[PDB]
Amino acid sequence: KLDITTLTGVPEEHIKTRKVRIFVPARNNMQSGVNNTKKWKMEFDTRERWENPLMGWSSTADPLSNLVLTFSTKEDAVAFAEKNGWSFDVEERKVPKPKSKSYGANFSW
Amino acid sequence: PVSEVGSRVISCDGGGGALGHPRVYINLDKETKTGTCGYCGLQF
Amino acid sequence: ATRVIQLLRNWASGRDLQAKLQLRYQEISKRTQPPPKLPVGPSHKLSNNYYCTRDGRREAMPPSIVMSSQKEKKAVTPAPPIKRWELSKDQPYL
Amino acid sequence: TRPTIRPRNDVVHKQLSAFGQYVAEILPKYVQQVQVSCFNELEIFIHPDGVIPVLTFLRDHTNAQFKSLADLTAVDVPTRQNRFEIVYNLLSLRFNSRIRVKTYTDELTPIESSVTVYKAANWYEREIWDMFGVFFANHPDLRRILTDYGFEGHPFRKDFPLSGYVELRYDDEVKRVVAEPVELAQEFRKFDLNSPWEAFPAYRQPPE
Amino acid sequence: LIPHGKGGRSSVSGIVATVFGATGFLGRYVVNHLGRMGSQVIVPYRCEPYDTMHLRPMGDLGQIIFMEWNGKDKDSIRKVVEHSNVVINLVGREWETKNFDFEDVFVKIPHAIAQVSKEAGVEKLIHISHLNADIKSPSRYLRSKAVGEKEVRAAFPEATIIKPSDIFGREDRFLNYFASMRWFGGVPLISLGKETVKQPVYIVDVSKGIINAIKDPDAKGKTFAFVGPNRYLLFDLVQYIFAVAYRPFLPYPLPHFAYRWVGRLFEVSPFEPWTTRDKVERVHMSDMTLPHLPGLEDLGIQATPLELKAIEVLRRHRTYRWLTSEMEDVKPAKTVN
Amino acid sequence: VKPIFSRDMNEAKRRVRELYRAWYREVPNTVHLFQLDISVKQGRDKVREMFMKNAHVTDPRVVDLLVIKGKMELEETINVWKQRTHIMRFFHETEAPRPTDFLSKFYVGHDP
Amino acid sequence: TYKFVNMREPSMDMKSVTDRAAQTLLWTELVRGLGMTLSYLFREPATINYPFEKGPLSPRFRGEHALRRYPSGEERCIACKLCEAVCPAQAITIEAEPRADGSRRTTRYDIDMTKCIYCGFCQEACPVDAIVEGPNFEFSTETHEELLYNKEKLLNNGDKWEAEIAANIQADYLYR
Amino acid sequence: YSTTRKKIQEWVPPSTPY
Ligand SMILES: CCCCCCCCCCCCCCCCC[C@@H](O)O[C@H](CO[C@H](O)CCCCCCCCCCCCCCC)COP(=O)(O)OCC[N+](C)(C)C
Ligand SMILES: NC(=O)C1=CN([C@@H]2O[C@H](COP(=O)(O)OP(=O)(O)OC[C@H]3O[C@@H](n4cnc5c(N)ncnc54)[C@H](OP(=O)(O)O)[C@@H]3O)[C@@H](O)[C@H]2O)C=CC1
Ligand code: SF4
Ligand code: SF4
Repeated sequence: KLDITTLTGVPEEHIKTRKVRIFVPARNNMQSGVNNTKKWKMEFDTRERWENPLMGWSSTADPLSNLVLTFSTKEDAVAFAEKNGWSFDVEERKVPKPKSKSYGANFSW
Repeated sequence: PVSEVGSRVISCDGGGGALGHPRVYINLDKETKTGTCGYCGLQF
Repeated sequence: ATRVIQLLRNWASGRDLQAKLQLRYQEISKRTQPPPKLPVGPSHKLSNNYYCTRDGRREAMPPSIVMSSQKEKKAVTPAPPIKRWELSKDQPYL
Repeated sequence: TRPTIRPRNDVVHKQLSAFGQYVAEILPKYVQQVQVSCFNELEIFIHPDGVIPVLTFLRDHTNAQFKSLADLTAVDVPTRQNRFEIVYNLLSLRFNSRIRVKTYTDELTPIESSVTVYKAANWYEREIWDMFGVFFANHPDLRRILTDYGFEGHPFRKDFPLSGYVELRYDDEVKRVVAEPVELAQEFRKFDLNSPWEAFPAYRQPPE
Repeated sequence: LIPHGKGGRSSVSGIVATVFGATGFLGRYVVNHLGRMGSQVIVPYRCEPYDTMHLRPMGDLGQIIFMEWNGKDKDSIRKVVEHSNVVINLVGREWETKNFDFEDVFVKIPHAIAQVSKEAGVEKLIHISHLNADIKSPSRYLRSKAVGEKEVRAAFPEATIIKPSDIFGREDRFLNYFASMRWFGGVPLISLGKETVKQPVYIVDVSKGIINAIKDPDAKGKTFAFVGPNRYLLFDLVQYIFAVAYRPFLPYPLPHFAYRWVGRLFEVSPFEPWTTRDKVERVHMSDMTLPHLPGLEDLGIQATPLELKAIEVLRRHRTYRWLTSEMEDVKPAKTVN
Repeated sequence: VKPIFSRDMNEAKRRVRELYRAWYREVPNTVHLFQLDISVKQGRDKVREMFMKNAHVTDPRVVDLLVIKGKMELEETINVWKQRTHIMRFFHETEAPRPTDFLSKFYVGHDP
Repeated sequence: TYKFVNMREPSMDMKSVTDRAAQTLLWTELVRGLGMTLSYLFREPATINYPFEKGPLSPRFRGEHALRRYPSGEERCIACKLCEAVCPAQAITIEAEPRADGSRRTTRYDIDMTKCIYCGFCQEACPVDAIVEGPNFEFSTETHEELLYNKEKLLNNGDKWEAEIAANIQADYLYR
Repeated sequence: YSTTRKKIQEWVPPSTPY
């Protein structure tokens, strides 16, 4: 349980009251592509983001919303967050089931 | 502003040869037509 | 810009500035210019091009590898030694 | 296939190859592999404990008179059993050519400093120390540079927000500039440019 | 507007506080505690842009908004109230300027502020007056401020009213003043000792208290009054002043009339006189000790003792020989109460 | 496996105690030289607190690494590196109060 | 190739020796340099008389931004929004919504010179050549809030300068 | 100034009783 919380300068709030959310990203469905789908990544949970009183900009408080990290294996990811002492929500890889296809089955009768 | 005549399909570019909007083909005559950004409609 | 001064000036200089007067540009390139027309480019031929050939980034290849220790005989240099340079020829010293 | 693509000389690839073999045989207590990047850049690996002995010989003649570190880069990668991945460029003069040894390191294991072997590496030890967690043993003086004073968390940790966790601002009631959590306006809009369809059949790992 | 996000420099809050005459000691601090909240402010200048300039950092881009105005024109004050959710009165003056006769400053202006606060439907109005504003023959400020106090109370009755019990800070016109009385030579005491007594509140405490008062739903028409935790004797107090300023200390006993001869002598200067007969009456009259009125602790804030904070306030008066010293060396002054 | 410094706990705890001695004794000099107007006690207490902040760390090497990162700071204050701002920074004095009570937080903001 | 700066060494010949000694005692090169600055006193001063005169620039020069119209009087911008997508400072922010006519348009195109680095990527990026890095280079201002241009501001800049900008682009586009 | 109008346009309770 190689906790390194003291070593990172990260404020306690954000090793505590928020959670990582490991998953392999879903294909954008508008796309037919598959490339970006693979490889684990380690998105954090969203927090508040209001609006700038002037100009209407999306001013934001949380230190680390945009952070995201690729991986080659899930176990490595979980262990990774464990090294950081991170709360986590591991999710299954959800590869599509192989499917039968036949141009001639369209012409049964 | 007034729509250009057509019969039927015809170019638009916004009138700026390599200065206007990139070339497109509006496709109407008697019907009101288009368009890209150029309002150059072809109602006629 | 007067002979009464320019002579004294050049003599004070020991360089005779009047031949250059580089500290101002009295009459350089005219600003308005004729239209460029400008060069076409090597691959613009329509008759024969194939990106499968012209491509460079697809020629990228995984690094050649040796040993992979993870998974007589003679001595040799990384490269032949470079020669000592010739000394400047025309102006050997400064 | 000429005007655009680079010619890539075979010759250099040969000499670097053979020389890689050459060192591979001379001292194989530690050279994990001597891969040659195809655009003529040799680069042997090193067991992290083995840093000093290799580099030492790397200055020492046989042909490896590769004096002067060009740099001491510290690539990071969140995966791997040990994340941080140190790299040493080197240059030999008389045979004008460059090589690039490199290792790996735990977040916590103290690899030794290499200042004595390449001479001009004193600044780098401090750099990587303050841009990373990694520690170099037998280094006369690691300390912060390229930061504020306190600041704490190493940047370049591949995680760790670019906007950091802090900000200074001057405050009249106390008449002093002071730290305070980022409160950032506009927010770093984060595009996801990365796109489907692998472009590179020539690489692409096995699906496994 | 509904407040959003963690309180912070970027944080919104509903407050669109309007502060008048903030160019002075109060409320530069009050604007700052608004600013750490990120709450918008509309501080309007009478004077010149230049003195106001340091107000600028306190905000966050569009927050702070200077506006030109005059206290005399009715609509001029209609300007800066015109969208204010709350309007706050911090205006005060020790030495009576000519063109602003000493009365209107404490009468007319708070008046127009109060009734315009009515017409604009201003959500809250708030106003300051010295604890001794309760009518007394000495000093026209206590009385004129009593008049505008009672007036705004008569005009904007639901307004809470500040009654601060002497605030001490680095930018103070008070503590620095008696610190600077050294320059003449001695320190003019009408008769030393218990001739008069005072209690002080940290400036920071007053500011935090005011904004907390907007933070308090209960702070409606209540007349808040601020007093520091400790009680002191003017003689021992000044004794502590030169105990921290390290300057030589000469008590200067004085028949009461002559000091006023002095004030009349020093009102003469066209600029801003060091002393004035009004200030002369600010001198010798002690603060009343009444606590039953709503006040600082009722806000839940606890006062910061003066004893640890005078040092920073007066170090600039120190001679180089003593310019670096721990405050603790000076010895905490005894408390009469 | 190569240890950084001390083998096993306790050997490292003495290090940290030494460090406390150094910090504690140095503190009045810090308040003096820097003209800090913090109560001379307060810095000491705050030191003790910062020492309580990691008062549950239990790994072998991590603690000695902690005293490495602990040396540099006294190293800086002794060399007059850092400044009044930089050393006053620890007290977070400008921050708006943030109660940890559920309901208190609950009224204030959307929270986590 | 390699050349020796210095390395050349003085002669010990007595004429030369007396020359160097006389040089030291009588400061020849000193008075030489002094004579040199005397010589630069007599050259005509290089200063331009700004404001009244202004320095040379180029058709390609980059400055204040300004969205600009069709000759028809219609605005050019069509919210392909990639100006947002290519600016390294990401100064730009865009929020398109449909026209009642149904044409694509911005609602609040905006930009802030506070973050813009005047690199001219936007100038390159626009397919309809809407936003343009205008020739104007002076608009220093009192207050930070003014820097953060709104859409309307850009249009007004496009109105102020349009003959000028169209002149530059006319003089320049062939090189693009 | 702020541009592009509003957001949520939240509904409010009716004037009529019950
Ligand atoms: C009957 C016989 C009687 C006597 C006849 C012989 C006369 C004796 C020789 C006359 C010599 C007097 C000259 C004054 C002393 C000169 C020494 C001085 O130059 O010291 C040098 C230092 O030089 C001086 O510091 C020069 C700096 C002075 C800067 C001002 C420039 C003056 C501009 C000329 C103004 C002339 C106006 C008056 C003219 C009439 C140090 O020498 P060194 O360390 O070995 O190396 C540096 C050599 N330098 C000279 C090339 C620099
Ligand atoms: N310890 C203390 O000082 C205490 C003060 N108070 C009261 O609280 C208030 C705050 O005190 P403080 O801020 O120190 O006093 P200041 O003089 O520092 O603040 C008053 C500010 O208001 C401006 N002002 C007010 N009216 C006018 C006008 N008609 N024309 C032009 N300018 C005007 C003044 O001049 P300008 O803005 O033009 O420069 C000044 O900037 C005071 O009114 C005081 O009576 C109460 C208890 C204790
Ligand atoms: S390119 Fe110019 S026009 Fe097309 S969207 Fe970006 S800004 Fe609007
Ligand atoms: S100016 Fe240069 S940087 Fe600023 S937006 Fe247009 S292109 Fe991007």
